[PDB]
Formats: sequence, C-alpha cells, structure tokens
Amino acid sequence: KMAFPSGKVEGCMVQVTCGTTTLNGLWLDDVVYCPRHVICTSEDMLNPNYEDLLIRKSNHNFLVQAGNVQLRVIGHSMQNCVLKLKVDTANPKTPKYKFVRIQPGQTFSVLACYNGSPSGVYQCAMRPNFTIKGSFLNGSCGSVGFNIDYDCVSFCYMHHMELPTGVHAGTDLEGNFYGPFVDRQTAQAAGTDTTITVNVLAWLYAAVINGDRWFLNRFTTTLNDFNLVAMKYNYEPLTQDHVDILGPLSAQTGIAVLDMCASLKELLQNGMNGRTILGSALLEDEFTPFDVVR
Amino acid sequence: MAFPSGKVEGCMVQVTCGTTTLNGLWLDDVVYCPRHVICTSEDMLNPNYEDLLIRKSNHNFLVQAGNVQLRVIGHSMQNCVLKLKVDTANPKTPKYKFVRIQPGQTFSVLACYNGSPSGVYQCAMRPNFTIKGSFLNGSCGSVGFNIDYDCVSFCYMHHMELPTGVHAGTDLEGNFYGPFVDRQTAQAAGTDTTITVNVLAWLYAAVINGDRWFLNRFTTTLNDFNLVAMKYNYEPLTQDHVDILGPLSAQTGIAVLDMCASLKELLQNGMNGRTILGSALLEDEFTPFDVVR
Ligand SMILES: *C(=O)[C@H](C[C@@H]1CCNC1=O)NC(=O)[C@H](CC(C)C)NC(=O)OC[C@@H]1C[C@H]1c1cccc(F)c1
Ligand SMILES: *C(=O)[C@H](C[C@@H]1CCNC1=O)NC(=O)[C@H](CC(C)C)NC(=O)OC[C@@H]1C[C@H]1c1cccc(F)c1
Repeated sequence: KMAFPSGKVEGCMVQVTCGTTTLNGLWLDDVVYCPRHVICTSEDMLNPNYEDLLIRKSNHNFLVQAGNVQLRVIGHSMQNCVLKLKVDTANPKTPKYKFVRIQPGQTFSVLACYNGSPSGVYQCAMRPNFTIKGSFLNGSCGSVGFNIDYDCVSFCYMHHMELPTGVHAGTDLEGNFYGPFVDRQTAQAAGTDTTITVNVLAWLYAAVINGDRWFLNRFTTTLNDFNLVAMKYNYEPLTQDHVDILGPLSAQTGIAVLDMCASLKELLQNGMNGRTILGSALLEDEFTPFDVVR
Repeated sequence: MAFPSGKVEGCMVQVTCGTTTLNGLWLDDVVYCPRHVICTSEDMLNPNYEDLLIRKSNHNFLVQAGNVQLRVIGHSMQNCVLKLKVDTANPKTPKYKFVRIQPGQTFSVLACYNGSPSGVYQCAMRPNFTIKGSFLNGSCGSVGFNIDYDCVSFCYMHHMELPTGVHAGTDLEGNFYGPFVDRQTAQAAGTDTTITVNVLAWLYAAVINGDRWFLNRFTTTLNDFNLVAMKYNYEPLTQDHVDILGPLSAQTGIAVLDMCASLKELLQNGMNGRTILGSALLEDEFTPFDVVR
C-alpha cells in the first residue's frame, strides 16, 4: 500500500473549535471546511437539531487556528453535514484542487490529524458498504482523504465517525455521507460487506504482468452471467465503469476483461487447489486498477 | 501508516550527470545523492569512484529544484553519497538529523522520480539489511526517514534493487546497510529472518482490535521460546524486547511470554486458514512504538 505524498494536504489542515469541541478543518482559499458536529454538545449529540444549533451561532463563536495563529471567521453556512466557515485570509498554500465523490472500491490516502496537526498518512479502500478500515481516534474528525493527479489534489473524504463495529464513516467535501449513515451519536450498522471484484481482477492482471498466469483459462463469459455467479460468493457485481477502468490492464496484457472474469469465476467455484497468486492464497481486493500501474 | 511527507518533499530535487538522472536531498546549501550518478556503462561493473570524481567538473552536475536550476559550486564524496555544494540555501530545510537505524526499526520512504514525490510508504530495515520497497528505475536518491516532533531523522537513501526484488541503500553518511556494493552486479543478501518483537507487537495490536482467537493458556520461558523462534528463522527476543513490549502487555493484560506462547503455537501449527488483521501471514514491520502511536 503506497499513499500519496501528503505535503500539499498538510498545508491545508487547521483546527476548528466550538467551546471545548475541537476537530480538524480544511483551509482552501478563504473557506474552511469541517464536520458540522463541531457545533454539538453532549446534551445534543444523541440527537441534534443542526439547523437550530446553527442559528444560535455567530461568526465570533468559531475558533479557527493554523497552528496557534487565529484565522478570523467572517461568515458561516452549512452544506449537508459540512460547515463552511469563510475566513479573512486566503490560504497561501492552497493547491490546485477539486472535490470528487468516489465510488466504493476506490482507494485514497488519508492524512490523519489531531488538533490541526498531521500524525500520519495511509492508504484506504472504500468498502462496498461505504466504510473504511482506518486508524482514527478521538479528535480525528475533519481529517480528509484524497488522491493526487499531477498538480491537482482531488479531495474525496472527510472523517466524521466510528461505527460500533470499529470501521469508519464520513462524507464527501460537500457534506453528503458515503452510505446510509447520519452524524448522530446513535448505534448504526454497516450493511454486510462484499469483496471488491474490480480490484480482484486488477490484482489478477498484476499477477499476469509479473509472469504468474496459471489461472488463465480458454473460456469467456457474459458480464451478466459473471455478475450472477459472483453475487453467490459475496463478490460485488461489475458495472460498466469497472469494465472501463480495467481497459488499460486489459490492453497491457491482451486479456479481455470478460476472459479474466471467466478465469475468476473458475477460481471462485473450484478454489486455488492449494496454489498461490503473487505469493498469496488469498485474492487481494484493496489494490485498484490505477494502483497497479504505480 | 507512514509519517506525513511534506517536510521531506520540500527537499527533493533532480540531479543529472550525463545520461543518468536520479533524486537528491537538498538541506541548507548541500544536495546529497547517490554517487553512482557519475557513472556510465563502461563503468557500471567496477567503478573507481575517486577516479571518476576527479575527472568531474562542478558544471557537469545539473541540479533542478522544480522549474529552477541550481549552480553547483563544489562537490565532495562521503562513502557512497555525493555531496553537491550549491550557491543557494533551501528555505524549506527542516530541522533534521542523520541517523543510522537498527534492523527491525521502521521508517517512512518518500519515493521520488526526477526529483518529484510520487508516493510514500512504511518500511522496515530487515535483519539482512534489505528493505522491501517498491522502487523502480530512477528512484535512486529517494530517502527514508522518521519524524519526532518538529525534527526529521533521515536514515536511508536508496541505491539499488537486488534480483530477488528487495532493495538496498545507505545511511546519509553513505555507508551501506548490509554487505552490498554500488556496482552493477547481481548481489544476494544473507538469509532473511523474521523480526520477532514486531510480530508480537502486531499480535498485541490484533488483540486491541478485539481479535484474540490465536491466544492460549500455554506458557513459555524466554529461552524455550527463542529455541523455537530460531528453528523457524525468527530473530531471538531479548530482555530489552520484553521491556519494550510492556505497555502493550499492560494495556491488554497479556504477559509478554503468554503472547510468545501464542506465537509459538502459530509457528508450529500454522493459521489453519484463519487470519489476523486481514493477513494470512504474520506481519513483522510494525514495531512496538509504532503500534502505540
Ligand atoms: C471525531 O469527532 C470523532 C472520531 C471517532 C472517535 C473515536 N473514533 C472516531 O472515528 N467522531 C465522533 O465522535 C462521532 C460524533 C457523532 C456526532 C457522529 N461519534 C462516533 O464516532 O462514535 C463512535 C462510537 C462507536 C459509536 C457508538 C457506538 C454505540 C452507540 C453509540 F451511540 C455510538
Ligand atoms: C537508481 O538509479 C536505481 C534503482 C533500481 C532500478 C531498478 N529498481 C531500483 O531500485 N539503481 C540501480 O540501477 C543500481 C545502480 C548500481 C550501479 C548500484 N543497479 C540496480 O539496481 O540493479 C538492479 C538489478 C539486480 C541488478 C543486476 C542483475 C544482473 C546483473 C547485474 F550486473 C545487475
């Protein structure tokens, strides 16, 4: 697992405090983005009226700091589950950036932060049930997930909560949660998780590129036939987008995506028969087709 | 999980000599890079580096930091690292130190190509003084490091891939880790061993994640455990290793030698299918300090 260099995101991290509640914010040009539950108390986390907590609030109740230096808040609004604080200084370290909503299966780096300070960077996969298996502790909220393409940081994740089971949930940078979660301090269950088929196929491609190709067969399949069988093994069905992002690996190896699906269908039905693929009896599902190139 | 890489990204530059390009580290007014940049092909196999270095002019070295060229006003060599004095001081130079790490210790690697950061990841110095990185052509000069408060401890610079696919390099004084040499030859490492204290830290970790199917009631002396460990090419466990595991022992209520008893069972049986924190294999590149923080 290889994360993206974090320096461009580090230069954007700040801290936002309401009362005693401190979490992290993302400072881009003259706007600071953070999770709205920074405005909550204990007495109101069990179920908050965010619209009502927000009316009581004024610009001068928001403490925003880069380091120990205060940024003056000159405006505030709420977009879904994210708070947007307008500040009086444009971040001179603002990279080229966009806000993207990723699909389940896709990977991203997360810059874990506490009190506006980075502690670590690591590589996460958005599971099909819209959770990530991270290392977030208290005060990690507002940490973000991202990919870097050339000069451009694509922000895709902001952290909000840990689930009873120990995995994590959050939103895009527009405040829309990934999955069926809500930012209330209630017990919330992630739907049952499935294996990320497109990434397994990416991994088989990687194994072929490295000369490990015992598992290829002379058969092929339809996308519908493969999908129905894979769901019987708790694999995700494939979309048309999945097929398309396997194109470069299909072209590199000369093995059509549906031929690879047929090889996977056989692995699913018969098993490995005590063999390995890239030195592993387990099919890895957290390397995307873009990750394999790198 | 790796250290944030921003402080190091701001030091990475591109160094070129001839048709060879790799990365350099630019601290204050000196750029450090692997000396084999001053090579060719007729040289690859048995290079007399002092000899090739004396034939070199300051102006043969092209240093680019972003869109900017840096003027080399001086060059010297410290073991396998070339030190290029340049006419400008990097203003992004962080607080730093140069350190040589011990096998079993971990560090972050910022992989760079043509002076540009491309990825970051966490590695351990294997006991045979290799590292299991993903380095491709042109990644030479990439560095490994740790961060303590505001200070970057640099510990590795990347020089070569071995034919098995693992990697070899030097500290920032240019001394290789391991018996490797910066000549273009197929080199083998000594037989690698598994970092025992790290496997134990990682088992304590899975426990903290409420994963404990591997535990047991059996127990073991420290010597009897080491006898089994050595049998399976695991590093011996020292009493310092035991002391270091204390915090994780306290936090889980599992004595160090109880976890050793658990590890002994796993080595002799196997996992018999089951898995620990996702892995079918015992993971040995998380240290105790790591798993804490
Ligand atoms: C950031 O503020 C923080 C990050 C959490 C803390 C621990 N690990 C993590 O990711 N997020 C919260 O505290 C969040 C605030 C809500 C308003 C969304 N709540 C949360 O994450 O709760 C975590 C424990 C598992 C929750 C739970 C279990 C059972 C019953 C509950 F009501 C809640
Ligand atoms: C950086 O310049 C580069 C990094 C390597 C390239 C491929 N992956 C990687 O990490 N370092 C070298 O190319 C290095 C230069 C020497 C002069 C030290 N040589 C190298 O990495 O060789 C790799 C293969 C195992 C070498 C080999 C096999 C057979 C015969 C040989 F003579 C050498």
